[PDB]
Amino acid sequence: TVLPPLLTDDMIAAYTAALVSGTATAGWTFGAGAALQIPFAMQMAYRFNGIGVTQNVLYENQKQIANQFNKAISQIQESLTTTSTALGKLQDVVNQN
Amino acid sequence: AIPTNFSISITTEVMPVSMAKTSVDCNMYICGDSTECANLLLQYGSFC
Amino acid sequence: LQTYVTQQLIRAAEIRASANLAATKMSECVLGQSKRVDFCGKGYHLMSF
Amino acid sequence: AIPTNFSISITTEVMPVSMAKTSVDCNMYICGDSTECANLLLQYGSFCTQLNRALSGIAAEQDRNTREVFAQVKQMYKTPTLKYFGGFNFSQILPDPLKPTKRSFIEDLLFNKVTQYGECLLICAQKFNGLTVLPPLLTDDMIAAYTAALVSGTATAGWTFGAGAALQIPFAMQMAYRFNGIGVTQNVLYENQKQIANQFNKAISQIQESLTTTSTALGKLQDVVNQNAQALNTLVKQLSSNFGAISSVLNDILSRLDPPEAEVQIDRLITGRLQSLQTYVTQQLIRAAEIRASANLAATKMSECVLGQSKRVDFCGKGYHLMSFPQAAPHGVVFLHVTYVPSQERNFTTAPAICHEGKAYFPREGVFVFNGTSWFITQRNFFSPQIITTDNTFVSGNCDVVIGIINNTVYDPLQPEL
Amino acid sequence: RVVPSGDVVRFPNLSTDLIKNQCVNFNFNGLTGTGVLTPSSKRFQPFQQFGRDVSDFTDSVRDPKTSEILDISPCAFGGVSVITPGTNASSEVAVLYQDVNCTDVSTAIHADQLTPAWRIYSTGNNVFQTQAGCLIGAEHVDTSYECDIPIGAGICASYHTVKSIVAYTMSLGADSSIAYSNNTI
Ligand SMILES: *[C@@H]1O[C@H](CO)[C@@H](O[C@@H]2O[C@H](CO)[C@@H](O[C@@H]3O[C@H](CO)[C@@H](O)[C@H](O[C@H]4O[C@H](CO)[C@@H](O)[C@H](O)[C@@H]4O)[C@@H]3O)[C@H](O)[C@H]2NC(C)=O)[C@H](O)[C@H]1NC(C)=O
Ligand SMILES: *[C@@H]1O[C@H](CO)[C@@H](O[C@@H]2O[C@H](CO)[C@@H](O[C@@H]3O[C@H](CO)[C@@H](O)[C@H](O[C@H]4O[C@H](CO)[C@@H](O)[C@H](O)[C@@H]4O)[C@@H]3O)[C@H](O)[C@H]2NC(C)=O)[C@H](O)[C@H]1NC(C)=O
Ligand SMILES: *[C@@H]1O[C@H](CO)[C@@H](O[C@@H]2O[C@H](CO)[C@@H](O[C@@H]3O[C@H](CO[C@H]4O[C@H](CO)[C@@H](O)[C@H](O)[C@@H]4O)[C@@H](O)[C@H](O)[C@@H]3O)[C@H](O)[C@H]2NC(C)=O)[C@H](O)[C@H]1NC(C)=O
Ligand SMILES: *[C@@H]1O[C@H](CO)[C@@H](O[C@@H]2O[C@H](CO)[C@@H](O[C@@H]3O[C@H](CO)[C@@H](O)[C@H](O)[C@@H]3O)[C@H](O)[C@H]2NC(C)=O)[C@H](O)[C@H]1NC(C)=O
Ligand SMILES: *[C@@H]1O[C@H](CO)[C@@H](O[C@@H]2O[C@H](CO)[C@@H](O[C@@H]3O[C@H](CO)[C@@H](O)[C@H](O)[C@@H]3O)[C@H](O)[C@H]2NC(C)=O)[C@H](O)[C@H]1NC(C)=O
Ligand SMILES: *[C@@H]1O[C@H](CO)[C@@H](O[C@@H]2O[C@H](CO)[C@@H](O[C@@H]3O[C@H](CO)[C@@H](O)[C@H](O)[C@@H]3O)[C@H](O)[C@H]2NC(C)=O)[C@H](O)[C@H]1NC(C)=O
Ligand SMILES: *[C@@H]1O[C@H](CO)[C@@H](O[C@@H]2O[C@H](CO)[C@@H](O[C@@H]3O[C@H](CO)[C@@H](O)[C@H](O)[C@@H]3O)[C@H](O)[C@H]2NC(C)=O)[C@H](O)[C@H]1NC(C)=O
Ligand SMILES: *[C@@H]1O[C@H](CO)[C@@H](O[C@@H]2O[C@H](CO)[C@@H](O)[C@H](O)[C@H]2NC(C)=O)[C@H](O)[C@H]1NC(C)=O
Ligand SMILES: *[C@@H]1O[C@H](CO)[C@@H](O)[C@H](O)[C@H]1NC(C)=O
Ligand SMILES: *[C@@H]1O[C@H](CO)[C@@H](O)[C@H](O)[C@H]1NC(C)=O
Repeated sequence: TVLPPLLTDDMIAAYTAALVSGTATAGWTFGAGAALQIPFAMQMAYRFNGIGVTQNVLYENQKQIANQFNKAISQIQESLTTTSTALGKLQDVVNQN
Repeated sequence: AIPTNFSISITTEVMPVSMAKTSVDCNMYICGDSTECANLLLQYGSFC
Repeated sequence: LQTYVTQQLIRAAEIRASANLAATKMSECVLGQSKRVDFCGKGYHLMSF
Repeated sequence: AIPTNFSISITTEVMPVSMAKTSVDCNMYICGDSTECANLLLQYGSFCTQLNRALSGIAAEQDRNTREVFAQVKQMYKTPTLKYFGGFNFSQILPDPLKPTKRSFIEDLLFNKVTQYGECLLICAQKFNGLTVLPPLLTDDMIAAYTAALVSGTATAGWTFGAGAALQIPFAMQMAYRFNGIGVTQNVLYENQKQIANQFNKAISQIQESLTTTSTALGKLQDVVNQNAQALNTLVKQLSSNFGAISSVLNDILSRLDPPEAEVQIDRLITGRLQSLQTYVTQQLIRAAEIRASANLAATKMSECVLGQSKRVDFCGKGYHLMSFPQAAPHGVVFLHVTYVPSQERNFTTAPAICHEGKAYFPREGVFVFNGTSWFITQRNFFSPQIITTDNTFVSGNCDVVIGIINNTVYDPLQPEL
Repeated sequence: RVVPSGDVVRFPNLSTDLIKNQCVNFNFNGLTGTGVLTPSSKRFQPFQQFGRDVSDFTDSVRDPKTSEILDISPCAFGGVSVITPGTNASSEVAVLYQDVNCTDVSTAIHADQLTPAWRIYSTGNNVFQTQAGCLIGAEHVDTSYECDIPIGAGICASYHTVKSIVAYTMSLGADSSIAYSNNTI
């Protein structure tokens, strides 16, 4: 027989939706300690001088970046829409046991 | 060489986490409604 | 049945090493900007989900 | 939201490093003073050869694990006399030369909260079933010697203490770099020195009184002894398995019935135990692979957290890592993650951009908030409002491009020369 | 292992005498086996006759003949490891007798009840007792070095010039010392 797991997928989604929602607010003390609040662009700007880019490149090209952001997501969305070809690993573990 | 423009990729990664846990009964596997199956496995400790 | 259990047991411990990598990739890759190369995907990492 | 104040915590971590090594004789397990057992054993190959060397091979790799954790330094640094450096009281962490047991007071808790088979104790003794525990190579005071040596040399150099031959530095100055590592100006250490030393030395005793009375934080160690004793007890339990033969007594079958009858009966019995011994070997073998994989994580944490500040969050415990400390224990180690945790958040209104005379002024680092009166600059780790000049803010491009620009000015020191 | 030399057979009122501290092939009343005999101190009852381990092994006995408490022990056994500095270096070896009393091994070797034995072998008067067992064929110096050939309990074996095979306690490393101050760097 198969025992059911301890958690449901919805409870896993409850952690998943919270952290993604909590990603857009604090970032680093978000997990290191108590949460904080920052605008998303300022949080984005820390990534640039994090890798060594001045904050103007974000702040100037903000429309191009955001359009590169959302449009590539839909390209990722249609990438995992037509045919699978990627999640064979989770198919493998079901095939093994 | 110094780059001028850029591109924002979205790289994915898929990781397995949880193997499906199982369980099994002995007498519904080795015995199958028998008595002398259960009556004679007493020389084998408690394997189940 | 006996060789089933041991052969079930090895792949049990096999994915537990893989879950540790996921536990590393949940915290270190998402909750902060990583700096190590080709971890968190290719290219210079900004943000994970 | 910006935190204003902080706390300093000492988070604990316990990782096992080594499994108790075993060995099993064949004839004192399967034969039991029976000559005909050995006479029948010769038709089963020299299985005892690989049955010895498999368990001996994993016995050798146990001692491979321990020196992969500890045997890293080259100079046994001496225990310093003073145990109180800049308000920080290490005296219960180093071992006491006044009462020589070569253990800390913290370690003496650990050799108590954790508190058949052949074993030697100095008198050796062995049981009937031909199985015993070999003692480990590195004895505990020797391990405690490496334990005391590294923590002592930790409070003196750190980096060259991890880069080979160590150096000498004042301990408060080495603290201030770690604040500078996470983006805190070093005065903040210097201007809060007694409060930090209070928060340090209280938090040890708060931890010290925590683990003293209750337990089960150490549960990751005692299970290891609890699981393999059950594995040993498993093999010992199997002796009463008759395997379809007459009984689990060889001497009755030697005495009651004929040898042509017995040498299919004890043959059925010998193949019972021999197959049973293989199952113990394999589970013992695969478990040794897991703890060794866990040991490689432990050896990685020894060099990436103790011998140097790390930066990966939620590694070395939660919070911003400051400094690590090892503690010896049976079959494992205990780490002490002295970490930084901020506090006292407030609300402030941002300023991404500053419009002064049609130009775009962006900070070299930090951000800009309105405290209520004017605009100031501070770092993200700590609320330190400062003055807005060209010393911390470059110019690039004109005004009126970006979103959220503020009409304010910039101080320049060129002005009072007139 | 050690050859069982001796036989004790007793019955209450054929009978033999009481051998102690020797691996004998005892036979009490419905109790057989080999082992080493020695007196016990276990608190019996008037109906107790023989004790057991928590395992399936009888460990103590009450005399059928004279009603005296004796505890039985297994005879002697264990493994053998061979120490060598290399055939290129020299040609002499030493052995470890694993987890066994060096008081008894020295006894059994002079009476020659050890299996297996060899043609050309002697003691060499270097019997040291480690925690890991009995070492024969190496001299105990009191110096310290790095661990070439580990045996156990911090004791390691090596081959220095004195040339012979020596056993000692490990050198943990050089005992350096460095000052502390609040100005010095
Ligand atoms: C670095 O690369 C980026 C790529 O994202 C680039 O940003 C692009 O700049 C060009 C400048 O011409 C933009 O192109 C135009 O943008 C307008 C805005 O609405 C569009 O409407 C235009 O569409 C016309 O042309 C299309 C292609 O022929 C037609 O399909 C369409 O029907 C219209 O006729 C035109 O595309 C472009 O939009 C941006 N990219 C994004 C994502 O906004 C950037 O300039 C590069 N950097 C440098 C220094 O060159
Ligand atoms: C650094 O920290 C250490 C602690 O880690 C600290 O040393 C402690 O000092 C106190 C006293 O100065 C010690 O307390 C005494 O210890 C002895 C033996 O351990 C006990 O017998 C004493 O009990 C008597 O006093 C009690 C209190 O009145 C009575 O209730 C009792 O009935 C007894 O009469 C007393 O507990 C303590 O043991 C040490 N700890 C250690 C680990 O040595 C040190 O002072 C600190 N130094 C600095 C510079 O910060
Ligand atoms: C936002 O930042 C503002 C920065 O100016 C804050 O205003 C300052 O608040 C501090 C409070 O610590 C005041 O500092 C004190 O001032 C007194 C009096 O100074 C006056 O007197 C001296 C001597 O006669 C004179 O020389 C000066 O010119 C002053 O006129 C000092 O004696 C104290 O030592 C102490 O420094 C500042 O005065 C005050 N500045 C202004 C311009 O008001 C403000 O509080 C911040 N707001 C928030 C919500 O954080
Ligand atoms: C090997 O077996 C022998 C027994 O034949 C053990 O020798 C015994 O060793 C103990 C101490 O280790 C001796 O006990 C001492 O006795 C004196 C007086 O008898 C007493 O004053 C002391 O306080 C202590 O109790 C004992 O006498 C001695 N017996 C003999 C016959 O030598 C030896 O320890 C065993 N070694 C191992 C490694 O097992
Ligand atoms: C940052 O946070 C620390 C931690 O809370 C603050 O230090 C603590 O401040 C409180 C009061 O604000 C002090 O409590 C007082 O203690 C004295 C002596 O016991 C007592 O007489 C008073 O009645 C009161 O209980 C506490 O001692 C102090 N702790 C230390 C280690 O100094 C600190 O004030 C905060 N600083 C800022 C700038 O926010
Ligand atoms: C922050 O300060 C800047 C400059 O001090 C302000 O921008 C100014 O906005 C006024 C709109 O009232 C512009 O005035 C216009 O000028 C043209 C020039 O011929 C005139 O024809 C129009 O009738 C109108 O008066 C002015 O050019 C502009 N200056 C700059 C340098 O951009 C800005 O409004 C201030 N921010 C806020 C929130 O008020
Ligand atoms: C089974 O029978 C034997 C005799 O066949 C008993 O052995 C006898 O044991 C007693 C007490 O242990 C011995 O008595 C002693 O004798 C000496 C000298 O005669 C005397 O001075 C003492 O005061 C003491 O009474 C007796 O000699 C001994 N006989 C032999 C032949 O050894 C044995 O006790 C019987 N079993 C049981 C459980 O009673
Ligand atoms: C730097 O100073 C330290 C101490 O201030 C020196 O350490 C001592 O060196 C002398 C020999 O130079 C030794 O005899 C002492 O035992 C050392 N002190 C301790 C506590 O061990 C160090 O040698 C100096 N180094 C240089 C290059 O000047
Ligand atoms: C900050 O503002 C939020 C609402 O925007 C409020 O709920 C919170 O209590 C405030 N906290 C501080 C420290 O001002
Ligand atoms: C033995 O060691 C010597 C040096 O002591 C070396 O020259 C020689 O090549 C070695 N020979 C073998 C067979 O190992």
